[PDB]
Amino acid sequence: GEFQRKLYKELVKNYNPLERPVANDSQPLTVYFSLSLLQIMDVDEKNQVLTTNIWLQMSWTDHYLQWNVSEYPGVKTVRFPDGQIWKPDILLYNSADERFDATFHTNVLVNSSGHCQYLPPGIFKSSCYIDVRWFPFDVQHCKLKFGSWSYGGWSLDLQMQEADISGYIPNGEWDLVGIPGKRSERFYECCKEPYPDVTFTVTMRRRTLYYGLNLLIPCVLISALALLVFLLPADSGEKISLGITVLLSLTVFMLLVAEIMPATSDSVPLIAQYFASTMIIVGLSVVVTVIVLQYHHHDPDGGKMPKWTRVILLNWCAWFLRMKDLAKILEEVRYIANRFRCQDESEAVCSEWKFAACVVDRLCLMAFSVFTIICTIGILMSAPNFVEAVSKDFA
Amino acid sequence: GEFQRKLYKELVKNYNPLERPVANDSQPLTVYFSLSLLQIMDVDEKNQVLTTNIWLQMSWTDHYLQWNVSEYPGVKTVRFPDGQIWKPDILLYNSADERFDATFHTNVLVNSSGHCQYLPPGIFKSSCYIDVRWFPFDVQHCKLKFGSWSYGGWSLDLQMQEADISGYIPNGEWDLVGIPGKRSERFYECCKEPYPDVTFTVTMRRRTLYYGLNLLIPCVLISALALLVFLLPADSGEKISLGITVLLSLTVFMLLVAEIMPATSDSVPLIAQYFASTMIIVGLSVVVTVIVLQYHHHDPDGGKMPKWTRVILLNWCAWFLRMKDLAKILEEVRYIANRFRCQDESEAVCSEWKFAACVVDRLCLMAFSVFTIICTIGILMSAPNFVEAVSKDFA
Amino acid sequence: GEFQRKLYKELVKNYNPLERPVANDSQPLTVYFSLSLLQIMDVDEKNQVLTTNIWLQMSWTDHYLQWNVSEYPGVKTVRFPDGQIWKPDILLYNSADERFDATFHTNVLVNSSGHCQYLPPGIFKSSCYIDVRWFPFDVQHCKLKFGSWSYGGWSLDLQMQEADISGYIPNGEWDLVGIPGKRSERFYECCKEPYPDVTFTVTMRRRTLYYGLNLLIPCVLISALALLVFLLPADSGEKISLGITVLLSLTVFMLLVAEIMPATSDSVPLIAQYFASTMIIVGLSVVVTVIVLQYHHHDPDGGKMPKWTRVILLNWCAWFLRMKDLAKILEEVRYIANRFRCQDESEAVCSEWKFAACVVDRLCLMAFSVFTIICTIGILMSAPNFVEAVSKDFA
Amino acid sequence: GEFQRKLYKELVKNYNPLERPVANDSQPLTVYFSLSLLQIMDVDEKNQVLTTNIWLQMSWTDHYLQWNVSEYPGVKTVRFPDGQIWKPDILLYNSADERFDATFHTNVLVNSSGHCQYLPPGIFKSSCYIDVRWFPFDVQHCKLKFGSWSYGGWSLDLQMQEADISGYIPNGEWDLVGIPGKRSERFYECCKEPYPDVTFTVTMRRRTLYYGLNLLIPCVLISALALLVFLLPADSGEKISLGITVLLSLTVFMLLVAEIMPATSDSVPLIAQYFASTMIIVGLSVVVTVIVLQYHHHDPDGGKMPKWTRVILLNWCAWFLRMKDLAKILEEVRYIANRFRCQDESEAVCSEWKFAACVVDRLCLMAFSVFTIICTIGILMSAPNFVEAVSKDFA
Amino acid sequence: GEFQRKLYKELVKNYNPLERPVANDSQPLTVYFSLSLLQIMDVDEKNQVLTTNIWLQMSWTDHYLQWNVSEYPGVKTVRFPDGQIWKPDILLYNSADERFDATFHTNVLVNSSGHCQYLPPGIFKSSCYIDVRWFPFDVQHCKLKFGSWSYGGWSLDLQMQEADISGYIPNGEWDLVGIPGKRSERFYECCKEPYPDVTFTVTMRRRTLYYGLNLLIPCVLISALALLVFLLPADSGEKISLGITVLLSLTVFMLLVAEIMPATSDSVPLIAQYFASTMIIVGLSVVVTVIVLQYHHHDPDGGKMPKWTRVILLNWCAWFLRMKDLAKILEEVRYIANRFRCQDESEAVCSEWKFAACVVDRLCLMAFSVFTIICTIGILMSAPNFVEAVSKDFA
Ligand SMILES: *[C@@H]1O[C@H](CO)[C@@H](O[C@@H]2O[C@H](CO)[C@@H](O)[C@H](O)[C@H]2NC(C)=O)[C@H](O)[C@H]1NC(C)=O
Ligand SMILES: *[C@@H]1O[C@H](CO)[C@@H](O[C@@H]2O[C@H](CO)[C@@H](O)[C@H](O)[C@H]2NC(C)=O)[C@H](O)[C@H]1NC(C)=O
Ligand SMILES: *[C@@H]1O[C@H](CO)[C@@H](O)[C@H](O)[C@H]1NC(C)=O
Repeated sequence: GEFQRKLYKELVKNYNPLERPVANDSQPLTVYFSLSLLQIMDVDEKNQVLTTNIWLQMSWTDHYLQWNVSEYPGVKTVRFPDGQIWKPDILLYNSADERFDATFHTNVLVNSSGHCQYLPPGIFKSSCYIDVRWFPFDVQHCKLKFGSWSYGGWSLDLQMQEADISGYIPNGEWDLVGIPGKRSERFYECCKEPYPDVTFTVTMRRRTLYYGLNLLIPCVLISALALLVFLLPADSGEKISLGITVLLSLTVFMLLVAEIMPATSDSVPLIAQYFASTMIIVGLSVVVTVIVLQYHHHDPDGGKMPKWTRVILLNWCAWFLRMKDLAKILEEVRYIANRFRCQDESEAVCSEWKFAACVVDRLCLMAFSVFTIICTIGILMSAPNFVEAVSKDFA
Repeated sequence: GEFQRKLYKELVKNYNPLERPVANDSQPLTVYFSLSLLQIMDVDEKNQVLTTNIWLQMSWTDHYLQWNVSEYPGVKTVRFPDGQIWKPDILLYNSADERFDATFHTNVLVNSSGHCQYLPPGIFKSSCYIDVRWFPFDVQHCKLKFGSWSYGGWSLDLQMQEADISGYIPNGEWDLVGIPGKRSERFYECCKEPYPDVTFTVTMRRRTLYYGLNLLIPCVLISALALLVFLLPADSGEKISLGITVLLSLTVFMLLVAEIMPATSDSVPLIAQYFASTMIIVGLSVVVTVIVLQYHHHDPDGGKMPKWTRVILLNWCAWFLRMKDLAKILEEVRYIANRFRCQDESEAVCSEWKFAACVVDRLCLMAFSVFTIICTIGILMSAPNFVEAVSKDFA
Repeated sequence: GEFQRKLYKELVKNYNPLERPVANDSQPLTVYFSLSLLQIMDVDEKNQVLTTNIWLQMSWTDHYLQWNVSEYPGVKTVRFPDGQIWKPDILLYNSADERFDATFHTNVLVNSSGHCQYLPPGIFKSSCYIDVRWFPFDVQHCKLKFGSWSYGGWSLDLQMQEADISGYIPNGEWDLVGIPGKRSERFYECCKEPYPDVTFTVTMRRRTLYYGLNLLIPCVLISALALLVFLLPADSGEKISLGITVLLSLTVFMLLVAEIMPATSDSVPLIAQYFASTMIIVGLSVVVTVIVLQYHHHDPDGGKMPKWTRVILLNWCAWFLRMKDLAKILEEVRYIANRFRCQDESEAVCSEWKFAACVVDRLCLMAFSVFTIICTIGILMSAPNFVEAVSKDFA
Repeated sequence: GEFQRKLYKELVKNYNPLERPVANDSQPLTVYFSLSLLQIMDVDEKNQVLTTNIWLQMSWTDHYLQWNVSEYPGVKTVRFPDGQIWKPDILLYNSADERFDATFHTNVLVNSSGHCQYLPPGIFKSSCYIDVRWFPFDVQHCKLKFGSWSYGGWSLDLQMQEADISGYIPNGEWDLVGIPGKRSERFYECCKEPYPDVTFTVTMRRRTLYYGLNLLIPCVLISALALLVFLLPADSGEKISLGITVLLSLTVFMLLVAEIMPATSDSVPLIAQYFASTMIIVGLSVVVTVIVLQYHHHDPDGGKMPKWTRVILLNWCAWFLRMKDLAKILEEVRYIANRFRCQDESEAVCSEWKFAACVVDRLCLMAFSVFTIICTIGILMSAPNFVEAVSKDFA
Repeated sequence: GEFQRKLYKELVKNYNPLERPVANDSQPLTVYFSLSLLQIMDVDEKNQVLTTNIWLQMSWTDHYLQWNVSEYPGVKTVRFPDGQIWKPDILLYNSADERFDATFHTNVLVNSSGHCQYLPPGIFKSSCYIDVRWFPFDVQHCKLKFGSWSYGGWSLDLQMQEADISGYIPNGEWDLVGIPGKRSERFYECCKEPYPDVTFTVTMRRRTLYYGLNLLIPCVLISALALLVFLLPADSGEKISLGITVLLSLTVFMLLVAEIMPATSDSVPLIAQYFASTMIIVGLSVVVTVIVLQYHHHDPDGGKMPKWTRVILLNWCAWFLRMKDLAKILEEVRYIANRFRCQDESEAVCSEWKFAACVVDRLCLMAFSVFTIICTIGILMSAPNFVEAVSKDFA
């Protein structure tokens, strides 16, 4: 138009984009700063970073960009691109990014009274420490610290406004708890002036539905599958063909677990020690079934059945469980009969040994069950906010 | 040439690329906006993004770029690069991109009446929520929301035109259903002026041919392979050498399944619960086998054959199935005969127990089949648009 | 030098890099366009793109860049950087690239008569549809479509020249067949002027040596390894310990196959159905060997040997195969003799059943071999250009 | 303001950003250089690089940027962007980076006396040699070498200041030991002037908690699980059903080990030879078992029991271990008796052979245990700072 | 300073950065070119590229940048940034890079006589053909071809200088052999003037320590572990439980081999055919075992022991190996005796068949050993520079 052309020609005359737009040079310039969170992109525990989508919001006042609306009855606001007017240098301090800015400087909008507003959108990669002591049941607090790079507290004083969580697009893996802000001042013992900054604390909680279905339940159908070796009669020629195949079927289960657990060496995750306990129990279940077949396959005429074995394994532990010419012909037939009687005696001795083996089997069955139940309950229930997680997530 | 040189010199004289090219400054500038979809590149459920190839199209009118064709009889159109003439600032709102623009501003073509046309091509990464409750049979709706960053409804009013699906280059994994557009206005209670925007809704459907061939059929040849353990006589020493090898051969099958299923914890996918049901059925098929070999390997002189076991397992359930000197020599020979008779009696008792075991085997065979059939049919048929998917994809 | 300094000062005087360098403004400017292919980098079937290394070549004539060599006896050619003289705006149309250009604008060389030559090198990512119906034996045709963005046919008319395949650096995975070009004109019913474009069609063929050695022969040593279960006597207690281990040894073979096959759901690849046939045959080989051990382990006094079973399995199918006081002592000894005779009769019945089982085993052996041979030959030989591929690749 | 506007207009008048801001051109310009480490991002042994987060700090003095505060009572400091004033050209020498700079040049702050301070933040990818001879127990020293690209020692002399490790954000995988600095001068035999440079040496130590729990303990529960094959009686038909399944269950354990061990061919890592020893011991445990069942399954009438075998295996090694008409009837019965006696003699011979086999089994059991214990202790304890690592990490 | 300010103001007066800085325009400008290799980053055989770290070095003379040191007694050298003075346009020809330059143009240093030096550092991605016929024992020659883009031999003649291998930082995977250079001229039949270029040939050798320890030895302990099946008596019910588990334990070994071997289809690597031979031998070892148990489990009264089988398998091949009223009572007892004699005859026939089986077992054992030894030695020793590789690498 005819009027905005001359307005734009007049506004930028004798304008310096390097000076602070204040009328006295001794008074601070109040800048209002706010943030808007759009979505949480990633939380990386390897490099300890947090990738989020954020729109900043900055507002201030300019003194050399004022005009009278009556003289220009067609224009009420103007817009200036990057590098033509003064803008605050507020930027993220952590900024664990390659280019360190990720801001995409957009246009700046100015009213007829000089009130300037500037909001750039971006994807921010902050650096926060991640604690993974309780890997599945985890709650994290990360920080975003904003401030001016080269302005003091008597030139550019930051002010804080509440964030905006409208339109959050929930992640589906991390449950956002909150994001409060706080403004702080840091004095230095050379200047006696403040250096304000504004920090926002994102607090979030991990969802434990995928891990409780794809990791836990699979490994409780295998830990309890080993115990069947204590209910299988030893007469069948397959007692380690089942005991050693459950261990191999679970060793291949750790190939899809190692792609989930973290690689940090600071602490031992809860799921790691749970899986270690399952490993140890399944491995130790195979040791016992070798001390049972030694009892079952004992030589009839190569042992003595020690008295202690007969008392412990047949009287005490078996009552708790509630188990319970003519002369030559005569000589030849007598020989055959004696042979048969000797075989019968050997069979009786073998039967005693087999009963001892069965008693051992039931004794070993009765204890591994309580062991695995106690371990499974205690390891999982030791973590805090476990009841909170199972109430919010499953139910 | 001689004429276009002076035309280009004259057009850019006293021209400001910051002002809106209108003749009154109080009338809106109508801008026509349209879109062209070239292909769908990716749909990422981890970060919940959608990558597509799109050519935007913008058209408007300029007032300071008008000339008379009679005075310049050689030129009818002109072209201006980026940064030399005014262009609308319409841009995507979601834009879950690092650089946030992905536009590649090309040249602007101007006719002899000022009608300007500008179409930049690009690859756009929008952010839309993805629901994966029914993972294989899935239908998704995503949105692309375009508007002006810093212009109101009384300065730059958007207008909508239909999209263009010519030359779509079908993806081969997602079946496009449609892409309709809609224009909306959003009033604010400080200005009483509209802020129009234009949104296009891409609706697409997932193709279920790869999943039905590479995932389902493999796991129906293994779920039905376990049932053979109920048709194998127990005399052979292989009843757990087959029962436990099918479970291990399916545990290694979940290594190529975990690379397909999503990792979202918001809901339980249909394929996940189907695979869990298969897991549970195959695991429980091994528990029953141990309770069959206990019947087969029973001690002849260590039990009593309870009456209930004899009635249920041999009378009722067995009829539904339609199973059905001289003195010493004499004494020695009599001893041998009595021994043989005792062995015969023991063999008869063992035979009764083996028949009971066979009856149990057939009873257990008759039920697991209906269990697996019911589960397989019901889980898959519960999803909506299942008939539509199988009609469009397979047939 | 003294002369080229004044030449450069004189050439760029009153020069506009925005106008078309023609002497009448009504005559077209002929631009000669050609291409040079350096190597094929990648062919991605997921996003359906083709990445290649290409040097374009453009030539035209300029009217304002002419000088007399006699006046400047030291200079014959000049060079201008990007942004100082007019260049054609020919670019790839498909250009499924993030930055959409990938051109690296180099210097422009000008002779003493204005003849300008300009060749930029780059890596181009085109978008072409990939058909994978016959995955190993595959032939692909992709297109590269070049043209001017904003110039008609009466201002900048494209001309075509043959490509240059010298220095091709063969890929080692794709065998290049050819690359012919074609020029086309597209009229529009608003202007009645042509809009020429130039398209080059790269035709290539896949090499099938890696797949035929690392995927096929592996799975013919396992498909034929299962059949040995039909040559193993049933007396040994290992018949399912071999049948079920070949299936598990091939289920783990699909872990290194799933990383090669494509994920497209448009059609079923040939190798996919070949592997499915191998899976089905190996799985069905285990069903039969359970109906053989049922015949071998039959109870002597629990069946009747149906007449049909005796005729089919022992007369017809067995001839095709070419298989083929004193009283008490007397009473006791007579009892023992009768016992022995009964045992002999039972053994004879068992022997008959075992012979029936062996006949079944040979009958089942004779058919699976022809099944697998027919499937293996027919599935592979059904693809076209199979003889061409095996002649060019292996021999 | 009114005053800083004229100050900025006056400072940049007749200013050249190419000249060194010194007052005599023959005196050196002292530049103070310091570094601040924020966190360690990665240590890559494949390409031998180290990625860290670092803020440099540079300070110097300018002569043309001095003003009087009394004349401008409102301003005390000024700020200049990149490309408007002179800055030192100190950069990292190693800089194994694509863009080689990674600096993000920020603003430069100037006091009222010309003292300039400039600190750019960035992510630096240095190139240092990594020694992995002792892979788990590893200590690394990497270098960062800074200096001026094109300034001598008589123009820009570097000065060193101590680093700053405040706010380190510990990595959780590498334990930082220290980072001392050193300044050096390098004369050349053409100029006789120094060329100073400043080098910082980051010394760090690897944490060995993850490797000692997820790699070692798993493989000590499998190496010791094979030895059970020497405590399992040979009467049960499972002795290579356990010996060969432990080897297969640990062959699948090397799939999750190969993703951790380095691929360098310069030296043999300690964990590699430890795993090789476990491979060899477990594989050799199966060879012995075959030489035990040959003794157990010896033919009664097909051998002689050599004298050496009887002395070594039954006298010496068995005492260390502390093992320990009427005529025809008469003829027929005598025949039966003789048959029985022959069978008894054969059984006695078989019993002798089985005892020899058991002695061999115990002899082989007693040695593999000490072998594996010695190997496990010696291989791990040979590395230096092993006690230091286990004291700092585990306890 | 006062003097360098006026020197900088005077040098750039009337200076054109587009002209060649020569004093006659008819004489060539000699440019000295050299290279410095810092480290080898990668050698990729998929896309056939080579990534290295290189500092170029260029030197020439300028005519308009000369001054008298007496008039400016404080300055001896000057520095100019990119884009202010003339620089040669030498660049890499292959340059299989996205941006095609990777140069990072630094400052240019000029002495008081005009002698200019310019050395940019960078990471270069060249394109060279990689031959992988002998994958472990491999020697590669790649080329780097430098030259001027648009200057002839009568304007800018290249000169060559030796490279600099000081500070090489050895890779640890590729052993550098050398890097010699060569300068060449290429005439064209339109101009009759040379077009010189400079090429450096990097020759390197692969280190074979990782492959010889992590791939070969693992697959030698498994190839020789199968042969134990020929030393295991058939009485034990484990002869296929060991033969088929070694094949499955080696099928899972190809999962960590497929991540190492190349995917090129141009030629078959040596390691590929070695692994194929191991596969074939291990698979064929199981076929023979089935033909041994057919001999051992032969029916006593279902065969005839063909004469050829008795001569070959028991006379010739067994000598090479050095194997070696009263009437009824009488009738009943006679019946029992006859039964016993028949059983004895059947047992004798079975014993003959078992001896034949043992002879077959030893005959098969004696040949597979020489087969595997010959294959293993011949395949590895066929490659050239094998002795050189094992001498430099292992010893
Ligand atoms: C401008 O700021 C600089 C900051 O370095 C001041 O230099 C330091 O000033 C303090 C104050 O006395 C001294 O203790 C230090 O020794 C100074 N540093 C050096 C390297 O000398 C400088 O004095 C300030 N100038 C004015 C006029 O305030
Ligand atoms: C400016 O520096 C250049 C650096 O190359 C000097 O050129 C070399 O000078 C040495 C000193 O005598 C000679 O030995 C070399 O032969 C020169 N190089 C060449 C390629 O000729 C140059 O002399 C210096 N000029 C002044 C005035 O000091
Ligand atoms: C600027 O502020 C100071 C106090 O902060 C005041 O003394 C001075 O008068 C102000 N400037 C003007 C021009 O009034």
